[PDB]
Amino acid sequence: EVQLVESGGGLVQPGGSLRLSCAASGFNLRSYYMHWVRQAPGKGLEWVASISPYYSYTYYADSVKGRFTISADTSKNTAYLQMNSLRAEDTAVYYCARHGYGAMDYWGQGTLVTVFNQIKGPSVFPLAPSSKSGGTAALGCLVKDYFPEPVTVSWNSGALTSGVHTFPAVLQSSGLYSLSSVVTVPSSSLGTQTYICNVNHKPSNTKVDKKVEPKSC
Amino acid sequence: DIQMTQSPSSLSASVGDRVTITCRASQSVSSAVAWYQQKPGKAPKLLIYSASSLYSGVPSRFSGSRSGTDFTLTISSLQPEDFATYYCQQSSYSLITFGQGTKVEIKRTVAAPSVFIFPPSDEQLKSGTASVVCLLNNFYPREAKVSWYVDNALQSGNSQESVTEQDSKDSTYSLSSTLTLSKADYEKHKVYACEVTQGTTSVTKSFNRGE
Amino acid sequence: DPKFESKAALLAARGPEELLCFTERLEDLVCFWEEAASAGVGPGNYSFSYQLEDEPWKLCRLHQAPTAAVRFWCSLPTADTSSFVPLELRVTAASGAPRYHRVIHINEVVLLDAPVGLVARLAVVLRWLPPPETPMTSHIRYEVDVSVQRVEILEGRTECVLNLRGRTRYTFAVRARMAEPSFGGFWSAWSEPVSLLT
Ligand SMILES: *[C@@H]1O[C@H](CO)[C@@H](O)[C@H](O)[C@H]1NC(C)=O
Ligand SMILES: [Cl-]
Ligand SMILES: [Cl-]
Ligand SMILES: [Cl-]
Ligand SMILES: [Cl-]
Ligand SMILES: [Cl-]
Ligand SMILES: [N+]
Ligand code: NA
Ligand code: NA
Ligand code: NA
Ligand code: NA
Repeated sequence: EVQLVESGGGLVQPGGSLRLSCAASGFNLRSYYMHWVRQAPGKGLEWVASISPYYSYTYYADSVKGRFTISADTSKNTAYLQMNSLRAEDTAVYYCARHGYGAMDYWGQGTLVTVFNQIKGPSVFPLAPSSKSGGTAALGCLVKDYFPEPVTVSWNSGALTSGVHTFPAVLQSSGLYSLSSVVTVPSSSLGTQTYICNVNHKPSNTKVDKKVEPKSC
Repeated sequence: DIQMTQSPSSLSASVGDRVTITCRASQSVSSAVAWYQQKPGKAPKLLIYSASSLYSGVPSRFSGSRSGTDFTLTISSLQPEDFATYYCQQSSYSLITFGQGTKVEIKRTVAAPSVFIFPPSDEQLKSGTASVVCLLNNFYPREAKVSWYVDNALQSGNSQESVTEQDSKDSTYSLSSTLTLSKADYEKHKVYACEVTQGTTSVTKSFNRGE
Repeated sequence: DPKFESKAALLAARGPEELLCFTERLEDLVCFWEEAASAGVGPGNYSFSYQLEDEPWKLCRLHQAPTAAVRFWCSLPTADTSSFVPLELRVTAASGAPRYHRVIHINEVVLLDAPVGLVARLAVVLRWLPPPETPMTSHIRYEVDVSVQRVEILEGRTECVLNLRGRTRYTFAVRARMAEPSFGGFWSAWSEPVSLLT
């Protein structure tokens, strides 16, 4: 019966603004403490803000004080997170959660806020197998220098999935992301079977399809 | 500002093991401590509140305990669905804080990686940078020392690693190590080597630029 | 009630916390605190709110009265005084700044009436009755005082066999408290004493 449904997350620049919504059902939102908690990619949970029942007292993490505003609209049974003065540390999945049993019993599904000042599509380079090799060859695609996250990678349009490893992206010293996607295949198929990595970077509306061939020597 | 120090940051265990996770508060939080379970792609799930009460629907193998500022989550007999990340939380102050989390990973037998080394492609060299990639495929445990040698000179500061989560079939890890050089530096040396060490074994895969 | 006031005075003398709560019969709860008298500060400058389990948070009307300072208190609706559940309490200033924050278990803050009907006789056997109108007497533990010498009594036991001196007047008194582990709380007042010339 109790449900929290979030919305509003998206790509935003610094000097832009965002408003996150958290629509509740199955309970009167004005009667509860409501919390916002965020989780940066690959990291733990960090509490962001709270609003108190009936009086709407607001409490904020130090790092968001003066830039984010939590509020609530009783008519729509919804809580909000208004976000201004955004920064790279603000990129995270933001959850809203209800207070119960001295803790957070019910949680929304999360909505992603991605902060960027530049958008750059990836360069894609082959990680070529050695045709001359054992019976198993590794090959892949290096997906370099894009921003922001994410990039998705499939092989042969999703027909090849067994043996694929697409690594988590790393933040390079340049400030741009980079990842590789690799797959292991039979050495004997290298002369006959085509291997194409399908790289999608929706922030830049860029799609790259790269056939990875054994290196001619 | 209350700190919730969770120990260990990760551990590996088997089905049926007894698992203990610890959370220490930097100051008194009374008993206002909760524990959450989180799985990839999902919201956290409340497991225990007031340090030791089980939330509804949580099976009885999960228990919590408090001694002073010391809080423990215990799973008496780990079950396959219990591998996840666990977080403690104090809500005794208005500034709510969380532990850094403890990932509970699947233990399995040791497994040596298949090691592959990739030179930079010719296309990338045109950009003025060279990325050399070393792949460690399907190994266990996660810890491995990956070192780069260029003409037998140990590299430092110019490589980055990425590692996958445990494979859902064989519980292994795969790892990439990427060495970044300028083109000018890449072209002035010959022998490129990735050396992988686990316990008492080292494996080095190399190539000679050209050839 | 002169009873609540005397029991509150007893608790206020000990603390240790500023925000103090006690139940009398596990179907009730009063929470109070004391502070210095401020000319512009009445109950309107504070909000008392609480949540039981995962129910909607509730507000409690604050009362105030002078003391030997000023005491604020709230009397919880009986419907919200269930045992063995987290009752989370908060006192918040009008600015929103938190003042007090406590989770309590009603079963752990019991302050009983004093034992009654103390009697002693030469075998010195000491007998008494539990506080009147009090359920779960089998869980009440006691302590007797000799006059300075304190003797602990196991729960449910209402008799003490007591070494002494001949030709001596001994004054005895007993007090009661709910016994661990399922219940807890604070010592009652001492009983009415009795004297025996040994
Ligand atoms: C208490 O509230 C009244 C309003 O009812 C206000 O005039 C007064 O200044 C407040 N006292 C303090 C100490 O803030
Ligand atoms: Cl490209
Ligand atoms: Cl081909
Ligand atoms: Cl997997
Ligand atoms: Cl308590
Ligand atoms: Cl009583
Ligand atoms: N407080
Ligand atoms: Na919404
Ligand atoms: Na091929
Ligand atoms: Na190994
Ligand atoms: Na893996």
